[PDB]
Amino acid sequence: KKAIDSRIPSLIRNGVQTKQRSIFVIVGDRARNQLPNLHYLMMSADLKMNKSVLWAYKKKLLGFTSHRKKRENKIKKEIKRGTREVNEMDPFESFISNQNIRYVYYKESEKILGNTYGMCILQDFEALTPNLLARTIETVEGGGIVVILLKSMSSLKQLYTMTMDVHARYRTEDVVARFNERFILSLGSNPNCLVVDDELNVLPLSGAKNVKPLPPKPPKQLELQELKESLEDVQPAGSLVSLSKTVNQAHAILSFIDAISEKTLNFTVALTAGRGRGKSAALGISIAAAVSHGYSNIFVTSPSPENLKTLFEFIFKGFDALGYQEHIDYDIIQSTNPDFNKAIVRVDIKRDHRQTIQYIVPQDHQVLGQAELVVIDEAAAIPLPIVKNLLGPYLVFMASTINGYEGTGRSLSLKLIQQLRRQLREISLDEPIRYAPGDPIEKWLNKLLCLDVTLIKNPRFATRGTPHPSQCNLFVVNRDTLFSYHPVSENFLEKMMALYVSSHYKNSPNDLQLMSDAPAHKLFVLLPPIDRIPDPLCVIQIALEGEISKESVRNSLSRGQRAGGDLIPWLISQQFQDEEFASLSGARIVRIATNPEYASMGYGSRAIELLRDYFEGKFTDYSIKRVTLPPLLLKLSEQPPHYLHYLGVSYGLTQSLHKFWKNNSFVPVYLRQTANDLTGEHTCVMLNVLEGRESNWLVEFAKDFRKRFLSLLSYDFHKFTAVQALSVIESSKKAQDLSDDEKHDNKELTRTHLDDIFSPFDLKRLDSYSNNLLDYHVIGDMIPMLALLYFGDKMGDSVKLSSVQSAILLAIGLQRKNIDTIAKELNLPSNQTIAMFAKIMRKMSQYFRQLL
Amino acid sequence: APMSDVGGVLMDKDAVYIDIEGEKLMTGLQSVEQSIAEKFDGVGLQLFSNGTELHEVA
RNA sequence: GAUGAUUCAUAAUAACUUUUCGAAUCGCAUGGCCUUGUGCUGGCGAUGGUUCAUUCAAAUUUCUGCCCUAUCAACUUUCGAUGGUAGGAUAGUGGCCUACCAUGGUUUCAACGGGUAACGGAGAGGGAGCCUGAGAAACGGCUACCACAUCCAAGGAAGGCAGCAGGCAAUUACCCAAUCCUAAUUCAGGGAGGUAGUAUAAAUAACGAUACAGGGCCCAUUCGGGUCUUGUAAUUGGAAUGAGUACAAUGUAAAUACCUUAACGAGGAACAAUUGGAGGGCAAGUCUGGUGCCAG
RNA sequence: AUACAGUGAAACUGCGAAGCUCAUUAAAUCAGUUAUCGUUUAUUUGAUAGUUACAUGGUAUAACUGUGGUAA
Ligand SMILES: [Mg+2]
Ligand SMILES: [Mg+2]
Ligand SMILES: [Mg+2]
Ligand SMILES: [Mg+2]
Repeated sequence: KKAIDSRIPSLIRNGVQTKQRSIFVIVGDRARNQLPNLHYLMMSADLKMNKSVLWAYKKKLLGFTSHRKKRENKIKKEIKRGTREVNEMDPFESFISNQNIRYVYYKESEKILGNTYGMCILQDFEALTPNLLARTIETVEGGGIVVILLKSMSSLKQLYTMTMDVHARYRTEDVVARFNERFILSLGSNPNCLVVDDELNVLPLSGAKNVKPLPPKPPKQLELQELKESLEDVQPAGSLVSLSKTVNQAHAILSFIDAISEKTLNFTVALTAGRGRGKSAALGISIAAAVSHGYSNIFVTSPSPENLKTLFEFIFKGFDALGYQEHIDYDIIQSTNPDFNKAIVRVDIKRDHRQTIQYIVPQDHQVLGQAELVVIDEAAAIPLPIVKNLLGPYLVFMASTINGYEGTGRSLSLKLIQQLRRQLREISLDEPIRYAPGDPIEKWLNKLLCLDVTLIKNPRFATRGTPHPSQCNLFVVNRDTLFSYHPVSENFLEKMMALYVSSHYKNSPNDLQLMSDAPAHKLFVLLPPIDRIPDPLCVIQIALEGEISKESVRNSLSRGQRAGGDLIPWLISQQFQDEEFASLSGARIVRIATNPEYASMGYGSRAIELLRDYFEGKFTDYSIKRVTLPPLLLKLSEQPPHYLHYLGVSYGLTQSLHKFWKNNSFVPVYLRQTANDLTGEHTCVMLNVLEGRESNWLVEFAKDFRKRFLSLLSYDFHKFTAVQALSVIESSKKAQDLSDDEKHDNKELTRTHLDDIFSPFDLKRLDSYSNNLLDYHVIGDMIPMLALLYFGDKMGDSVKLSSVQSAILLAIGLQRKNIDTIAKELNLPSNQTIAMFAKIMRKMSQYFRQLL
Repeated sequence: APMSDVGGVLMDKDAVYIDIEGEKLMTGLQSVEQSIAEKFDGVGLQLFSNGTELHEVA
């Protein structure tokens, strides 16, 4: 018997008393043997703890198997062999055999999202990713334990170097793994984190150095308990409110019940909450409340019915609280579609009068004419135009998660709310339901992953005024110092992430690991002019793709695992099959972020212009010591650029973004036919060739894309507005203007080609329409061919049209939209469009007669 | 069995009694004196190549 | 040639065949010759192989063989009942099965049916199908169907325990030695098999010496009568041995056990068997009814 | 032991794997007996085949080496 350090038990006991989580880091080969002991201490402190345990690993379990029969056979053979006594089981096997352990791969971390577990084990330290770390820790209840096993020799060596001297970084013989290095330092700050060896000796490096046992034993429960008795008589409110776990949750349910009571169909209720605060539980209870109240047609809409499983589960728990019985008062209908995995689609209720709860796909807004209540769960993941259509003359409940799953940027929610300013009711859920508010682990987790980052308005700019874009200068950011966890770097990393999260539409937690560890990636910042921590105005992230990356790829394949992928080099490869462009080294702008409030001041355009100059060379070792830190920001001159041929972008096609890139001399080369499910936007790739580099290949690519765009307008781009399609054509034609050469030129239609395209009778039919001796419907045949020739430029300078007319011809010929549909888009009377349409065709007839 | 020793862990009063190149690195870790938090205090960071070392945020 | 009997044995001719077989094997030994080449020629076994016979078996088959029965007189052709021809199948005979043909067969001498101290043939969760071998419709395996039930990361996987043995509670441990059996076999194995485990004859005592006392016993309602070595609630001596405490050998595959056998092992022989019955007697004692001192 | 030669895991070949529990049945079970000129028969026992070769092929793989999937 060895006396364990009093720090280890005091931490577990303190966490249980305060319902706060605790992190233990076990270093050593025998680390697994200590887990049974930590579990016993957790239970002995309080018997109300959840006994389930979560075990997360990458590929292999540490020296055992989770199949009961296989372990028993090995034990039986060993007993028969005489190696082991008949009834002897050392603690580790007893821990696995008896306890309820859920073994989960890192890849399938989405399975554990709903569940809650008493203790969490992360087997592999190296393979840790931000998503696997946020998903798992959120499933540990108050007073639970999170255990990380740093068993690898290299991980220990990293721990050794980092503790003795912070600035030094242990770097082995291209992935830098800065996130894991930055991760280790964050533990030292955590007050509830202990780092221990396999012999249960507390290594002093941990933050929980001075933990003392708290004296023996909250306001939130008092403000929650009292509310429950006061409503116990008032059915159905009393039974439903009893299910609430936190004061904020109960207020949300009461607010939902209030909206249900008003019976007015022009109100919207917006519920915003962090993940795990109980948004779905509140919504499911309210749906049960509306059922008992009397609502008949209740609708639920979400990106997929599978996500609604938690919501449906709490609806039944609300039904149970209301005394409804399955197969008597209500019936459950599951999906027959294999894709939805038997997800619940519709619940029909037969009490008092027939009431129906049903799942609808968001696109099917036409059926909402008779809807009394639609619950929009995870409205962040639905495209905004579709959400706009779903806002009909009926009661609406909207649930949006902030920084949960992929979710959406906080500003997009603000862009949603400002639109509502339809009467708007706003509700927010702040208190977590699995642990005490203000848990150090959660605050630790948010700081490490930068989830809770909020953009802050700078009063200093207001006093000094917005800097003119010419004054601003672009500065390179040194990644090593940025992820060194120095307080200045953390604040600067805090500010950079704010611009990141705010602007763009979806951001996964893995993006932080991608930025820190990937070698090809570089970071650029458009700081205000120097004259305090500098606060960025525009941040650009670049990814070097092309021939430069081949050396890294060859090394990765030598390791046995290809790393990452070259999107633009590959994308262009399949579309055009150009061998040269693969060998051409280039850079891809992964993401450009600007302050939304300083939008339209040209900071984004200024940053790109300086970026283009830097790689052109117009401005012409800081690695951390490998077993005092380098400057955080590097001027462009201080670092030599790589040799590049082009700059590439990849984004979902939108008018604002397309106009922004179009103004920066980018040329579209590809536009994906299948719209992205999350956004409904089509992925577009544009390229820009730098001066002093061959540009012929871009022009050929642009011309090929323009033809493909024209033919493909009918298939999947019919939804685009006529102006949008015209603009995309115009940007591609700008690539032709880039080439002063005349080697490639458009060809004027011959007499012979005209004869083959149109028979002599068709020309007579066209002429009659110009003379008004003929109807429109009969000439529907020639419009698409005329549009192809016009935007193919075969007519040449003889025929030209205005922007509005070009949109009209593009719509009928290529979009295949009806005339009346065009009238709405262009805000023109239908009679006027036909008159302009005739004017176009008379010009058409004059040219053909001139050709004849 | 709370009072008794189950597995290898025995609890009496408020103290628990448990039965139980890497070694050189481990014992080195066990003997470190300064905390990680304190070590940052002495370290100053340069924002720019020739700029002053900034220690703490204002 | 053989048998009682044969188209039986055996031989020959003409062909046939998804034409079979007629040592491309192994161990030990290195002899006899000469034409010296490692030239020729070789001894003892094993494992193989065609046919016949023998043996171990198996399958059909002839005839005989103790219940009451008519208040069981008709039964069989009831998807062959009785027989012939031909064919299918079997290892073969054969209604064993199929096509055609005849309308038969059992029985009052008991057919058929019923009852029975006729323990005086079946399957391995339930039916169906199939596979190996000389021998099986296999306590082996496989497929589908029908139920039971287990693990799981819920994508699948596997089972015959739906068993066995108990109660209304320890079936375990040691062996192939002894008798037998299987195998590439003297030697391997066998929960075949074997070994152990958990109403009856004895003892609790036998034999002496001394001292001190005069009463002891039997019958009889009655009164009384009859007879003599008796009593100790006394002291004392030396011998005998069993339960136990146990050294050995014998025993046995080993071991327990049995038999035999050194040393120790008794006076309260405290080395301390009981069960039942019939009578007493005692207090500065307690209670109850009275006609003192009594009665219960 | 300059083909190996003792012993020998694994694997391919060869041989052999053939007490219980329920039901019940009058010479259809069973005992004795006949025949197989009407049959199969591993094994044992005795007989029995004169009708490139100084040794052919992988048309061949296990055991074995090594790379992996899976909760198994
Ligand atoms: Mg016949
Ligand atoms: Mg005496
Ligand atoms: Mg006795
Ligand atoms: Mg023979």
